[PDB]
Amino acid sequence: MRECISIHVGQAGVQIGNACWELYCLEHGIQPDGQMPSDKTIGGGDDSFNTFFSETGAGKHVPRAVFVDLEPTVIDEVRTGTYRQLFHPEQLITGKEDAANNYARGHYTIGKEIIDLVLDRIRKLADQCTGLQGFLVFHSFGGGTGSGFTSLLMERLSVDYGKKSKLEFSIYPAPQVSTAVVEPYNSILTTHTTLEHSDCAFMVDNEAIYDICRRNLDIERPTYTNLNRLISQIVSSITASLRFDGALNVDLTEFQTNLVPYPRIHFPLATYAPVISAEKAYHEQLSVAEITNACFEPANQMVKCDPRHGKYMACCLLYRGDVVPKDVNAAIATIKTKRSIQFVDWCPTGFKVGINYQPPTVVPGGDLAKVQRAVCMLSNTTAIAEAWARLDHKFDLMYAKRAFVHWYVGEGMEEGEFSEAREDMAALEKDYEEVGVD
Amino acid sequence: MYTFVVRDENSSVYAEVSRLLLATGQWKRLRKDNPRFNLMLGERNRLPFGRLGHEPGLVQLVNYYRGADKLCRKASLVKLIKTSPELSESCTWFPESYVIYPTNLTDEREVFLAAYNRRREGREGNVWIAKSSAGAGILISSEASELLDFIDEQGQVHVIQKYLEKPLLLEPGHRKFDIRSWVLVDHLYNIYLYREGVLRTSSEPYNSANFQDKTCHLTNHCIQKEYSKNYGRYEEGNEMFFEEFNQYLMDALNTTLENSILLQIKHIIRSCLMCIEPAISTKHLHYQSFQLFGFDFMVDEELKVWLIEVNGAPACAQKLYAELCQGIVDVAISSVFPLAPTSIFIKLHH
Amino acid sequence: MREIVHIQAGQCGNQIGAKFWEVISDEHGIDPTGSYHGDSDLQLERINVYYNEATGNKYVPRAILVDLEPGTMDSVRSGPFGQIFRPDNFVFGQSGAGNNWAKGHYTEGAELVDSVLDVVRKESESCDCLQGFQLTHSLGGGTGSGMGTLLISKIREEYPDRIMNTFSVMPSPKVSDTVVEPYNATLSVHQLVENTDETYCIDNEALYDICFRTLKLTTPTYGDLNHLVSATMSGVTTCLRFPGQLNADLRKLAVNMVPFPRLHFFMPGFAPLTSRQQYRALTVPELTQQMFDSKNMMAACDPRHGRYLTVAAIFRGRMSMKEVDEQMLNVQNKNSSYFVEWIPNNVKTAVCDIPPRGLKMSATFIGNSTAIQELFKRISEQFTAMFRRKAFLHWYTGEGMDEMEFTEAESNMNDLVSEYQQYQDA
Amino acid sequence: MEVIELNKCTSGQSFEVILKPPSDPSLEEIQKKLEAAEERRKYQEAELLKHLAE
Ligand SMILES: Nc1nc2c(ncn2[C@@H]2O[C@H](COP(=O)(O)OP(=O)(O)OP(=O)(O)O)[C@@H](O)[C@H]2O)c(=O)[nH]1
Ligand SMILES: Nc1ncnc2c1ncn2[C@@H]1O[C@H](COP(=O)(O)OP(=O)(O)CP(=O)(O)O)[C@@H](O)[C@H]1O
Ligand SMILES: Nc1nc2c(ncn2[C@@H]2O[C@H](COP(=O)(O)OP(=O)(O)O)[C@@H](O)[C@H]2O)c(=O)[nH]1
Ligand SMILES: [Ca+2]
Ligand SMILES: [Ca+2]
Ligand SMILES: [Ca+2]
Ligand SMILES: [Mg+2]
Ligand SMILES: [Mg+2]
Ligand SMILES: [Mg+2]
Repeated sequence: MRECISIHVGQAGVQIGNACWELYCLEHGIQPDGQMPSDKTIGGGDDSFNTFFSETGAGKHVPRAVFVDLEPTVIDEVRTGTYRQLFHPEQLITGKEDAANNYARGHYTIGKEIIDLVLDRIRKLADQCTGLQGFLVFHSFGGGTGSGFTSLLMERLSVDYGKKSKLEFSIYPAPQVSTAVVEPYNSILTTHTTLEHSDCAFMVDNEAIYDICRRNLDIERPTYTNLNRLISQIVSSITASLRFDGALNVDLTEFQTNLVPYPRIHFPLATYAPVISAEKAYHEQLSVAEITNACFEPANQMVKCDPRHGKYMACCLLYRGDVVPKDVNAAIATIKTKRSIQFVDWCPTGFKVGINYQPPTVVPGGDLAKVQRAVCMLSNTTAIAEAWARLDHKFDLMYAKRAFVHWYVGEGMEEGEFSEAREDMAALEKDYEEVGVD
Repeated sequence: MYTFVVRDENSSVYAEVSRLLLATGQWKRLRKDNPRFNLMLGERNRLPFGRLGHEPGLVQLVNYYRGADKLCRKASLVKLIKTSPELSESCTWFPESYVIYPTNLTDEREVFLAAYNRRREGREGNVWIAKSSAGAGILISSEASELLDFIDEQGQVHVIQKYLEKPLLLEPGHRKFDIRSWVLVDHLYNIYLYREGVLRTSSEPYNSANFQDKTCHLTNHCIQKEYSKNYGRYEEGNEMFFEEFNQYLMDALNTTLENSILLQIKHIIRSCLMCIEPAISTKHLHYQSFQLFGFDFMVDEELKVWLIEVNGAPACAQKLYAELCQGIVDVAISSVFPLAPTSIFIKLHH
Repeated sequence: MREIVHIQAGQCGNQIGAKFWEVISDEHGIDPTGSYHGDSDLQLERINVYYNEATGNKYVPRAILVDLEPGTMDSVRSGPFGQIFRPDNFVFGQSGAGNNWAKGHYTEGAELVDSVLDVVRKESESCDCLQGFQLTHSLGGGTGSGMGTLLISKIREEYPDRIMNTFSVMPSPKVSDTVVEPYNATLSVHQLVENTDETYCIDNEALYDICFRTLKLTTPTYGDLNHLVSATMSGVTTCLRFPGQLNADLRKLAVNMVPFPRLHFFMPGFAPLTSRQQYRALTVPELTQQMFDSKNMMAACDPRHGRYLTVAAIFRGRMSMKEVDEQMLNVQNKNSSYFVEWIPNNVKTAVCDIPPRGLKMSATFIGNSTAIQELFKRISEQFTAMFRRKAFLHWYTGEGMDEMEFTEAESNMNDLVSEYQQYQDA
Repeated sequence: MEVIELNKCTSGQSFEVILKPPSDPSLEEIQKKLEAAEERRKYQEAELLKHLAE
């Protein structure tokens, strides 16, 4: 058994982290007080769930998690929430004034003065690990902390833990629920400095999660609670292989080996199905072919884009519930003869399939209905380059007039870092185009 | 009030649509780089589809189907027909074609010679035409050596196609021609064929013993108006419309345009567009597409219709601009953005 | 706790400030004696932003009252909520400022400024984490204008990394006390250009016209004008006084509203504005259309003469947040020519459940529009009509100023005008 | 359409289907970046105070 440490940075990271550990507990049978009646090895053991939970002598199962925010209001909810008993104070770090949606403020001004404290808290969790695999980092692109401090933390993590893998769950900015105009600046600045330090990153576009909540869950104006419950189901599906017995994606290294042959192109597209409204009285359970076919519907993707006009470098099918390999292969054959699935010539045209017999757990009182089977597809497709294009275009519009640049320079960042970061993105977009288009 | 932007100033078609849209008083033209639009009249090349459908509260529509280039490119069309099962290499309405890359650069050089040598030994007519998309640059010859050598002097992909040596000739004149059909596909993927086509006729007698002079072999409008002496003699602008052509087929062939030619044209249009529908449909997409296509057909002396190519950015006959453009606003734009007949289109069912 | 320190200086600044604390005190359930008697927990969740909590559960406004004569602050101390202010936070002289910027900034004001800073330092030292300052004053007088901008300069020197925010009443010849108001306003504006992060521009002429043309008040008084300012000040500060996501603190608001440091002068707006047909229920469409109507804006600048760099809207009350986005998106998409296209998504909307007193719902508008240059052009033209003849300058040279400082202030504000113009055609 | 590496356990199974074959900055350099930005802030703030002293 090898441990995984989760790090939640900024409001987005912290609130998403709170929803995931809620779901993790329900999935593993861990009560809010930390007790786990099914764990017969009191205060020890190297089971699969031990990768995410340590244990105290009293039998408390404590998440291997750290929460960081430059402002205390969001993390005070964790200290006072249902699962407050889950964590101890060393795990929750809060400053007094935030980054004001200013990458330079989170990275330089405030980050410089708190980075050593955060590393010290992470080191404590690392000292509890007998074979630490690496870290899962949750954060937003748009916020000043999630963008600015995250990139600094990733840089240091690569220094303090050279051989450890690092995966991201990043929230892509969407104006329908965005609070800042400079979020394109922050997104590009944090991708530039984090790109060489992240082995694999799963981007969730708030615009996609938002529309799925209105279309499939019949929520007219979704809240962050709604968005976070859905995101934690996708996150759980991705991390299940690390927390349960299995042979696919059993450690963080396997995520890179199976999804990222080209190091810079490390942003797999996530597609999830089915998402059924709990308020829905009569519901008809979908088959294996129906949920698999849905993985190729743009409307179910974590990032809205058209994979028909890109090339696949890798594809992973993660099933939960009543699914047998016979029905998966039959559905896959049917989809090939009907769908536009083009792999890059230097990659085998295949699918790695994982099946977990336990169906998706639903939070009591949540928005999602219990389903008999569900799937999450992870495909590394060049079609996700559409997201970088949208974001770089907004960047170019503001930066041509130097709009808002003074806020960043005022925090000690050089204006040249803007163009430096932008040119790195232009090279990233070029990499996708060389791998996808003829 | 609906908003639209114009990103192709060279489109005669959508200049009239824009003129009509503003005539309603309910459409407003924004700067070509304003993202808050309902309708985009986009550029021909490198249209940024990836930026459509991401503006909150705006239902956005674009006049191009992403992926339709597969059909409107010489080499692309050939490959699509040979590789797509619903078309198959045995497709009976598309002339035998081969994708040939110049030697200075897969390629179908050997496959072409095999079919060429088979015709040479069989005493059959072995006249082929070499063409590409980067042309205004076409060569017609019966010797495979001249064709391949012509493509090697170039630097772009070409296609060697079997030349229809028995085209239907209009009398009087003994002249070659082609047929242009305008087809509009809306956001729901309904296939509408404009009831008005145009025959682009050659004003020179068809000569089968001299492919060097390509004035009586190429029915392009600019070629007849530049290198032909009898331009406009038989019909104005070498353009014969369905009314006159239908009356001709009845007087000389005792048949109609519908039975002898139109049924094959409607079949070909539907086959090509249904083939790529899964690849380009915008049904469940975050934005909506529609596109006007220009199909080019040849007709031989057996009244068999052949598809020559498909144009993704076609123009229209001067006489048919007002009707067609208005029809574009009715079925393509107003269907999605309604305002506050006897349709001019023939809906091809599927 | 992100505490804000409030300062009000001069006649105008103290009368508008007093009304402001009266309005928000009612919103938070604070009575004239500082005792809380509300019925919602949302009233106290962010109360510490503006109020200190004393013994006995008393809430004391974190406000400092400044003036160079006693008169107005006597009226405050005896007014409705006069007893709610900290007695030690009244700082005042006796000589007055004679509507003279030099007296407020250089002579009379210089003698009193240090004692005012002693109170500011006291209030800041008891803040868990001070956000910044907000100042209410006029630019046409002597104390609020001359001494107010003196205070801002000395506050920025002591707290260089805190946000400085002001509500600045711009003078107008139609609602004028003295003919030197353009002199005082031009001198203050240069101070504001350099030492404030956000300045809400409030034009007395727009307030008058709204009272006369819209509210149908035959003979407006300063009191009538001040009620519009109270309601507007309450609206723009709702994001700071109640739970919310957008513009949560002063610094985040500045980062979303100020794309260039000098162009930080905002046009505020309010809806509804109804005359006494006052019980009719307002619809979200009606709120939105009125909020963006020029007749509902208080800077006397026609937005259709310029372009919005950024916009911050705040909707209050129980309403369809879904229907709010639809009307907002309808306004942007129906008038995109007035929004600069090089700042994507520059219109941000926030909702608040608690409505103002006596209204089921309302909306407050904060625009950073290049049209504001019309306001500085008026002031500049009035300045030059007198300065070209050196009229009334002796009031100022008698306090130690020389003509050069006037010429520089004139050029500084013409530069500002030129800066707005270059972005109106970008 | 081949299935390889089929693994089965009590809580699930996994396999791979193949349809077709194919055809950093040191701790020192980071402190300099952080300190360099801190110096630029200090310089700008000094100019502001110098401006206010005038
Ligand atoms: N999906 C989701 N997105 C969120 C959540 N919270 C914030 N966001 C998004 O994150 C972006 C704002 O960044 P934040 O994470 O809130 O800012 P921060 O990391 O706390 O940094 P600061 O500037 O210091 O506040 C916006 O695009 C929000 O829409 C959340 O709980 N769930
Ligand atoms: N296989 C074939 N047999 C006989 N004639 C042919 C032919 N292919 C093309 N032609 C002739 O060549 C002319 C133009 O061919 P093609 O359409 O490939 O060029 P082009 O694309 O530049 C004209 P357009 O503007 O319609 O696209 C046609 O009018 C037709 O008469
Ligand atoms: N809106 C409003 N404006 C005022 C009020 N009192 C004065 N003014 C304006 O303020 C300017 C005079 O400044 P004033 O505050 O009286 O001078 P000060 O006491 O030296 O700061 C003139 O332009 C007046 O129109 C008031 O109560 N409300
Ligand atoms: Ca155990
Ligand atoms: Ca590394
Ligand atoms: Ca004195
Ligand atoms: Mg935050
Ligand atoms: Mg063509
Ligand atoms: Mg006065």
